Amino acid sequence: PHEIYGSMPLEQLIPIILRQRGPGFKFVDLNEKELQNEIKQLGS
Amino acid sequence: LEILNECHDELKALPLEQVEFEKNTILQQRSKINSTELLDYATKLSKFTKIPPTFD
Amino acid sequence: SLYPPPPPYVKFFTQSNLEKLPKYKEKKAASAKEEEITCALDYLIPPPMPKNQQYRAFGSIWQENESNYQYKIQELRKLLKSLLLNYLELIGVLSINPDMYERKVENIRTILVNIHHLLNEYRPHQSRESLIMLLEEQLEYKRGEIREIEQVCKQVHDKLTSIQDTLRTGS
Amino acid sequence: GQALDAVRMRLAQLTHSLRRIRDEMSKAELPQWYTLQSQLNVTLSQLVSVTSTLQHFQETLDSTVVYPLPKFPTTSHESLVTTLLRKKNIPEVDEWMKYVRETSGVTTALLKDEEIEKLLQQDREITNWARTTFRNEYGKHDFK
Amino acid sequence: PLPTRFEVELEFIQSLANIQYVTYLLTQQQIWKSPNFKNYLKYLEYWCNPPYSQCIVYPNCLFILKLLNGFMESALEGLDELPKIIQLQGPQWMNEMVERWAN
Amino acid sequence: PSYSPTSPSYSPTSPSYSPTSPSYS
Amino acid sequence: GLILQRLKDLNLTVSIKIALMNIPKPLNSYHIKNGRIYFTVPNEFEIQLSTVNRQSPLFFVDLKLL
Amino acid sequence: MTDRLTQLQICLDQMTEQFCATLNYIDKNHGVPPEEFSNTIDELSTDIILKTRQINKLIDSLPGVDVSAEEQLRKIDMLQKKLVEVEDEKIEAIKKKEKLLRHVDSLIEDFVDGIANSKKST
Repeated sequence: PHEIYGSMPLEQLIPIILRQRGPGFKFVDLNEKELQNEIKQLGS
Repeated sequence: LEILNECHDELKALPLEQVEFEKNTILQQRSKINSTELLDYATKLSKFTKIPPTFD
Repeated sequence: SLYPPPPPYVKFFTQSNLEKLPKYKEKKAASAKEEEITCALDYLIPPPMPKNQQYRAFGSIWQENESNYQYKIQELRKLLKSLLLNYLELIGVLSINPDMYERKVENIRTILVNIHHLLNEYRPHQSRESLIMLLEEQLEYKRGEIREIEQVCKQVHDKLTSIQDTLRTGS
Repeated sequence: GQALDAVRMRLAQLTHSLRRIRDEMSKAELPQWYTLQSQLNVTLSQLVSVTSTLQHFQETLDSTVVYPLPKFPTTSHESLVTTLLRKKNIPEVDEWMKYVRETSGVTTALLKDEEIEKLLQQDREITNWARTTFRNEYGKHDFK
Repeated sequence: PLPTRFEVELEFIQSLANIQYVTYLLTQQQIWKSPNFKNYLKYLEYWCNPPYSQCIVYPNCLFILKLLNGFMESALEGLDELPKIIQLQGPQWMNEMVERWAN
Repeated sequence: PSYSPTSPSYSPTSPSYSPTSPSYS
Repeated sequence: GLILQRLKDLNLTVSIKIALMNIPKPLNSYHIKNGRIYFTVPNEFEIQLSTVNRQSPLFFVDLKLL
Repeated sequence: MTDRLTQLQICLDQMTEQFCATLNYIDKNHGVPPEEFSNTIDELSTDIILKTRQINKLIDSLPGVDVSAEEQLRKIDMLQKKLVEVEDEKIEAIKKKEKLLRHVDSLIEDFVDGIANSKKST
């Protein structure tokens, strides 16, 4: 599953992140502290 | 700094963990299945999958 | 009709039968401690493999580290030479007394047929050997990929060292 | 050919009206109710005219025999030919027809002169009586 | 002699690969409406493992039934699109079958 | 002249309902 | 899942790009975070910017009023 | 690339077709001038001989044609073994390549921060 994510270039990853986060939320609005936050919840 | 940055980018482009899971999956998939059944099935599909040149 | 009807037992198994299958198989196993169809739930029990390990269909029968061949080579060379010799003798027959030519024709075919029988026994011996030619092609491809990866990162490291020397000289 | 030509032009304008009502319904915003009523009535009366004209020239349509062109290649256009030359209803219309036969009790291949014929005669008369009754009711009150 | 249930179920599975057979089966209302047929379809899923998979003649139906499996949560509707979609997606589905088996 | 032609409204995706039954000999 | 190192590379690119240009003294207050650069002029505004490529120029991302 | 087996089958089909064509020419031409007929038949016989020699040079060149398949089977097994170790070695190679690339990313970041706070120091 991760081999798709880890093999696509960022030029195609950006639209994927944009569609995952929905309209309005830019690809850069994500916070690193917030990022490690949801990483912590998903790791549980 | 620029040129070493593209060197870093191109090195990162060539793959880490994903390749080793894929190699793992290959190894247990190969170990699980015996070659006898695979060769028998290949021989039995050789007639169907391969279109002979004389089949009008 | 053009399309044969669905199998009959297909219609016997509802959702209730599926959900009651566990207790049914438990009861069947407890009681047990060609299968007769005494209950409608018998078919969900996996069918047993035939003891003969054989299956018949349309008049035809069906049933380790990969997971004197010189005699066969010389036999095929002498058979080819004899086939050429018999072709020459048969065309000579056509030349002089063609009326009985067929008397040899099928004979030659038999040799061809015997070459085809050798080339049939030779298949379970070539078909698996396809996996071998595949072996070296992916092996050499991965070696090429690997070698170009240490080459490119060594030439990057060399560039980095050259830059380090250049900046040290400018100090 | 004249009857089929008239059939063609009228069917073409009906299809044009259908395309119209389609591309004014496909908009994300619904127009005013009145425009929808006007389009509905125009297209629906046009469908009535289609039905009536199809009814008028049944003989010309029946006399015509369908045959593929010698120049038309069937080897490459057999799918297109089989798209046009097959004519069965949608299944939801045939099952609706079967449900209508079952609901009405009507079936039309064994009927003979016994009870159903006396019922058939006893139906004519209600229609005529109702028509006469409503004519009398209309005449009773002066509507002018 | 009377064939065993092995033979008839295997022949049904291999005949499921035909697009015409699938279109005909989905044409009738009671075949999809009856839960018995889909229950049998889910029962047939256990042939994707050996040694049963060694007895198959056409591996394409292996995905088709699985595709038919998807049909229970995708809806009948889509019956018309079945031939076009199978013709269009034949390449990648054959490729994934080859990846599942040939590798 | 002709104000506008009709848009192509072909429906090849239509599955058709041709009854097939006399196949057995 | 590469998002962390992509954002770090974006921050580095933004930092080098703003090092390329001589920022004004009133704009000396800048912050780098999450592939974004923040310029907060007090009682005036807070502008958040980013870039897609090292050669590509900066583009507007977000703005807040003070 | 084309498999040695498929080439051998193409060669024996071409040989059969050549014999059929030669005998058809003989059957439909016996009676054409004798000199032209003899020259054409000499060409056909040279073709027969050459086809025979590609047949001979292809049937003795199947790779391992004189090698018993069981040593084919140990060599294959040890090939997958040494393969397992070679992707293992590639897994240490790529992990230490990533480690040096991360060390390179850290010194880049430190140097960039030094540049930034130096040129904003004055």
